[PDB]
This record gives sequence, structure tokens and C-alpha cells, in this order.
Amino acid sequence: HMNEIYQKAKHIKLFAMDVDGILSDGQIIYNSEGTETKAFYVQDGLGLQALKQSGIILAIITGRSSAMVDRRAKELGISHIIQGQDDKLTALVGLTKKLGIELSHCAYIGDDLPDLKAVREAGFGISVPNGCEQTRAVSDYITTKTGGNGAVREVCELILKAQNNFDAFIATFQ
Amino acid sequence: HMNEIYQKAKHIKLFAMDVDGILSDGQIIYNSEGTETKAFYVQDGLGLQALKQSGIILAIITGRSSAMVDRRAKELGISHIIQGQDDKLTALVGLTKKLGIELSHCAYIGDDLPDLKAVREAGFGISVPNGCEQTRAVSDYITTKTGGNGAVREVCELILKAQNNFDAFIATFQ
Amino acid sequence: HMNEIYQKAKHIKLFAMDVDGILSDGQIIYNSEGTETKAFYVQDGLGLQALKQSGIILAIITGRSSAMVDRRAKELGISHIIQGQDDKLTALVGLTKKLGIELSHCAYIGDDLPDLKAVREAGFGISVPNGCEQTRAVSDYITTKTGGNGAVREVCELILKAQNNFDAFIATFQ
Amino acid sequence: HMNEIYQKAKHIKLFAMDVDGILSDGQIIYNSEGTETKAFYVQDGLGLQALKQSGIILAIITGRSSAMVDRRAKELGISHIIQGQDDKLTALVGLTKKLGIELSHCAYIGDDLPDLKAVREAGFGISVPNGCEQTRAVSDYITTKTGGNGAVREVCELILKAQNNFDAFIATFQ
Ligand SMILES: O=C(O)[C@@]1(O)C[C@@H](O)[C@@H](O)[C@@H]([C@H](O)CO)O1
Ligand SMILES: O=C(O)[C@@]1(O)C[C@@H](O)[C@@H](O)[C@@H]([C@H](O)CO)O1
Ligand SMILES: O=C(O)[C@@]1(O)C[C@@H](O)[C@@H](O)[C@@H]([C@H](O)CO)O1
Ligand SMILES: O=C(O)[C@@]1(O)C[C@@H](O)[C@@H](O)[C@@H]([C@H](O)CO)O1
Ligand SMILES: [Mg+2]
Ligand SMILES: [Mg+2]
Ligand SMILES: [Mg+2]
Ligand SMILES: [Mg+2]
Ligand SMILES: [Mg+2]
Ligand SMILES: [Mg+2]
Ligand SMILES: [Mg+2]
Repeated sequence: HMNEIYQKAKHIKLFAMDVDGILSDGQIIYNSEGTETKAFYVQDGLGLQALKQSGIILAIITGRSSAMVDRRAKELGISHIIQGQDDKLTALVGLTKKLGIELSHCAYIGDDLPDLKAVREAGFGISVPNGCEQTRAVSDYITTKTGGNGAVREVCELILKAQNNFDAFIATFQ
Repeated sequence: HMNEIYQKAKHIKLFAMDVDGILSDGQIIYNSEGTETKAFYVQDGLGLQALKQSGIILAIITGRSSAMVDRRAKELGISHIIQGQDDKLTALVGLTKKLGIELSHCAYIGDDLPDLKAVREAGFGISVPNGCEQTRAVSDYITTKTGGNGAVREVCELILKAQNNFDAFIATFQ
Repeated sequence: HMNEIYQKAKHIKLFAMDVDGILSDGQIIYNSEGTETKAFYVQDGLGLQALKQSGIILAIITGRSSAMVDRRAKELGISHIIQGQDDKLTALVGLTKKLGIELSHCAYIGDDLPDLKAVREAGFGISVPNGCEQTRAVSDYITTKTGGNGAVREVCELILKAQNNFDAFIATFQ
Repeated sequence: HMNEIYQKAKHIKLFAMDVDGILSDGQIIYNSEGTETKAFYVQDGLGLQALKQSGIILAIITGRSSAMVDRRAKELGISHIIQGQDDKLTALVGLTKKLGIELSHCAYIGDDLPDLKAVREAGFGISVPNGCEQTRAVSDYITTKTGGNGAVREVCELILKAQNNFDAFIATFQ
């Protein structure tokens, strides 16, 4: 039952995300001119702005590093962009310190092994259906939609509903 | 039963479309050289020309903005291209005024929250299986095929059949 | 039962293909620098070389036109490349005349309305699961695998088996 | 039962991979500027580093040839990169000789006909669900996940478990 999850999302002040496998579907794409490509999902962007609008801080913590991530983050107002960092919990804890925020007030979503401890230790830990078993085992919630296909949108809506901000947001479009 | 839907599509003079999640599958794609990519579906193009051929005006109303949209629109003869606009109903109403057309004569298709009011208020409102629930709740029809996979083709065929123009079009290929 | 289909593929001398929706999955892809992209399937290439090796002539007949098609055709030895042509039967008949070949000796595969007559009139006509109903209605065979996912590979294997050339080809890899 | 497979992976010293259809999902992608694209999977990379970390040598043997393969191989420490080579067994045997290693100590994964003999003859032979039947017929194991979607990750985990290295690796993330 969902109230158990709303209980966890209730006091989130910060939402941090892994990129590959969460914000994208995990494809790493190269071309013959040395150029790299990453694909994001349009409904995730709108869900992230909703969350962000309700006064939640958005962050990226990713093991890889690219201009694509920076660009996607900039247009959605994901305001703390940590790249080239696979020690996710350490990075999260570091953010917690510079914002004056507790881990219990952090939500984190990841698909693989570097994310497991951040997923486990955050107030609200999320993984995805194609997440590795070990990270899923340790999460508070597993999305229905998959990474780069509205897993993020889904969690945004969930946090909004827990904080009584979803229905009002919806209403602005009706 | 389908006649209920044909009753609604019967008097459409204008078909307006959201892009992301409707004409594409919702992927937003960036590369390391700062270049953006969007993917469309080939069967949608042919369905749009069929509609267009039968004397329906084609329009795009999209929250984002790109040369890809302009190019795709130009080759199919989507003749009114409104980009960087998320207030879809306002944009639709504006078109209705410059063409001398009523909303009841507009069909509109969208996948997410900015489209809900245009979907609700148009004579024929359409969403897609991966559309947000709120927009689907308010639509006259939900396509079987998904966005960027022939949702548009499907609605083109539907409007054509309602206007007794489909079978004749087909016949030109037989 | 399959022998009915082998009876039709038995005397094929030429295999002609539509591109979009057959050799690709139907995605039409543009980027912000004005560049177009198309995706093909690796197993189709090998199946086409097998067919080609057994002495069947390979041709493309496509409504659109691009350097991608030319390049893909060149590496597989698809030797007649007709682009910017939607009148597929006329184009096929034209090929039949310059090679001294009958239509009954042509196999053709297509997904949409411009292909229906070529599919109907060729000795062996093929469509795909996501083909429009009208073209599927008129085909001798509908592949199990979808376009850009081994529909072509599948038909190559089928023609090879009808001509007693498949098992031998396989054997060269064992 | 899985122990039968662990018995085969038990003594692997080298893991060799086909690229197209294994490391990618088989898409061959061209653009209008003459540029080629290939997509890899993020979870495969991490599984390959795990394997590699446990002291297994990683190799690529692919029929095609591109800078994308070289780049992907370089970042994961796939250390022997054989491209433009479809005679996979010969290439594998050649590697076996320059490293002083037996075939029984080689694991190989491939999706199509050029890989069948390497798959058959290696100590541990793997194919994928969308592999051609002939190669699947001759393999010791068929992955559950498909190519470019974690088939490789899956086999990495399997070899690790057979060599009692998986649980320990996992533990470093807990
Ligand atoms: O993914 C996006 O960029 C996003 O979802 C953000 C929204 O604010 C909005 O601009 C939306 C468009 O309506 C989609 O066309 O795109
Ligand atoms: O998507 C297209 O551009 C379209 O469907 C439009 C049609 O008019 C026709 O040109 C078609 C081609 O037959 C597809 O190869 O492409
Ligand atoms: O799609 C290809 O280019 C093809 O299937 C053609 C084959 O001849 C062969 O070169 C094959 C490679 O073995 C795939 O890596 O690619
Ligand atoms: O595919 C990758 O490059 C890989 O899986 C390799 C890992 O070592 C790690 O860097 C991982 C990132 O954590 C994914 O963001 O990427
Ligand atoms: Mg990840
Ligand atoms: Mg691409
Ligand atoms: Mg793609
Ligand atoms: Mg949209
Ligand atoms: Mg086609
Ligand atoms: Mg691209
Ligand atoms: Mg292969």
C-alpha cells in the first residue's frame, strides 16, 4: 500500500538522480567523428519542473561525464551537477553538508551497483525495473515505468502526492 | 463503438498536433557537439498527407522549439508551426481566429499536461497510451498505437473514415 | 503450411525492397545541424549477402532519398537503387525490362500503401507485422520479425530454403 | 540447472565478444554527413570491468570495423580488439596462441553465423535470444537479456559466480 511510501517521501527536500539507466535508458552512444549521444525523456522534464516548483532541490550524481548531462540539467534547473563520480553516497552526503540538509531529507534514484548505498541510506531510495537486483533489494520503491521512459516522472508525481502538491499542480492545467 | 467517434471527427477542418510524445516517442536527444536530435515515424507522414489532401489544415503546437520540427513540418505540409508555446488551447484558439474556424472544427492530439485543455476543449480531442492520465481522462479517443509509432497515422485514418475519404484514398494505391 | 510459400519463392531471380519500415523500423531522424539519420539491422545484411551469393539480384525501391540508403546498398551489393520513387510497381516493371526478367520472378517487400500493388503483383509479395492492413491483405507472406529487426533476414532465409540454398550456406559456417 | 554452466565457466581466462547484436542491439546507423553510429549498454560496461578486475582478459572479435568499437573497448579495458574479421574461431585461436591459453579457457559470445564455430569450440560458448538458431543450437548458454540490453552484463555475472568472485565484488558496493 502506497501510504507507506508517502510516509518516506513526506519530508524530502532534495531529489538526486543517477543519469545512465534512470534519466536515459542506459544506451551509451558513439559516432565515427568521436561524438557522444544520450537520450532523455520529455515527460521526465515536466515532472522534474513540477517537483522543483514545489521547492525541492534537484541534483545529478553520475559516474560518467558529458556536455549532454550539463545541458539537460541546465534546462530543467537541476542545480547541482556532480559528474565523473561513482561514489554516490559520499557525493550525496557532501551535498547534504553544503545545503544544511539531512540524508533523511534526500531522495535518491539509481539503477546499478554504485548507487546501492545511496539508495539504501537516503530517506527515500528508489530503483527501476531494469535495476540490478542488489540495488532493487535495498530500495524503498521500484518504479513501474523504466529508465528514460518515465521512471523519473513517476517518482516526481509520487513525491508531489506525498507532499500534497500534485493535485494543485495538475489543477493549473485544467 | 466507433460511430460515436466518427460523429466527433465528422466536421474537422483543422488537425493540430503536439510534437514530443505524439509525433516522436518522447525522446529528447543531445550530443557532445551541442547538437539535438528528434525521431519521427514514416507512416505518420503518409497519413498526414492523406488528411491534408482531403482538405484538412495541419498545424503543430509544441512547448519546445527546433529546426527538426520545422523541417518535418515543411516536408509534410504542416502549414502552421507554433513552437516554444506550452499554452496549447490559447494557441489553438488563435489559429481558429486567423483561419475563421470554430474549435468544434479543430482536432487536437497531445500526450501531457500542457495539452489537456486543448484536448478537452477541441471538437475532437485525442491522446495516446503513454499519455498522462489527466489528459487521457479528458480525451474523446485514445489511440491504440503509441507516439512516434503510428498514433498520428491512426488518427489520420480515423478522421478520413469519418469524412468518407479513406476508402477512396486507399483505392488510389490499388 | 510453408511449402505453399516455397512454391512462390521457388523461381525468384530478383529481390526488391522498400527501405523505410522494412530495412529500417520506420524512424525518420533529423538533427539541429540539418543532418538525417537512418538505422539498419546487422542480421539483414548477412541474409542479403546469402541471397545475393546464391545468384539473386538485389534492388531498392524507396519513396524517399538519402546517402544513407546508397551507402547501405553499396556495402551489401544491392545493385539497383531506385530512390525518390513511390510508384513501386512501375519501378519494378522497369527493372524487369532492363534485366530481361518476368514479374513472377520478382520478390517484393513493403510496409505501406505505395508498395501494395508491387506486393500484390510480384511473384512473391511480402509485408511485415506493422505493415498497413491493405498491403498485408494482398501479400503472400507476412514476416514474423518486424522491419529493421530481421524481417529481411527472415525473407532471405525463406527464399534460400525454397531454392535449396540455405542448408548449404549454413554449412559453410559449421 | 545452473551448476552445469558454472562447471563450464569455472576455468575461463579470456572472454571474447562479438560486437553487433551482442554489445549493441544490432542497429547499424548512418547519417547524411557520412557518419556512423553504434549504441552500447551502460550495465555491460560495469559487468565487463568486474570480470576484468577478477583477472579475466577481454577481447573483441567483430566482422565490421569502426572508431566506436575502439573507443568503447579502450574505456572498459577490452585489451585485444580484432575488427574487420568474420573468421571468429581462427581469430580466437590466434589470441589463444599469443597469450599461451587453451580454447577450453576461452569464453565466447556471438549472435550470428560467423560466430557459430567460435561459440561451439570455446570452453564456454554463449548466444542471445535474438541469435540465429544455428548458433543458439551450438551454445552452452543463451542469455535471458538481449544484445545491447545486458546480455553481456549477465554473462559477466555468470562467470564471476562460477569463479567465486561475484559476491565479493557486490560486497564492495555495500
Ligand atoms: O522535457 C522537457 O524539456 C519538457 O518536458 C519540459 C517542460 O517544461 C515542457 O517545456 C515540455 C514540452 O511541453 C514538451 O514539448 O518539455
Ligand atoms: O514520412 C514520410 O516522409 C513519408 O511517409 C511521406 C510519404 O509521402 C512518402 O514520401 C513516404 C515514403 O514512401 C517512405 O519511404 O514517406
Ligand atoms: O550488416 C552487415 O553489414 C553485416 O551483417 C554483413 C556481413 O557480411 C558481416 O560483415 C556482418 C558482421 O559480421 C557483423 O559484425 O555485418
Ligand atoms: O558503461 C560504462 O561506461 C560504465 O558502466 C562503466 C562503469 O565503470 C561506470 O563508470 C559506469 C557509470 O557508473 C554509469 O554512469 O559506466
Ligand atoms: Mg546508472
Ligand atoms: Mg540516434
Ligand atoms: Mg534509438
Ligand atoms: Mg508532448
Ligand atoms: Mg516503407
Ligand atoms: Mg544520432
Ligand atoms: Mg554479431
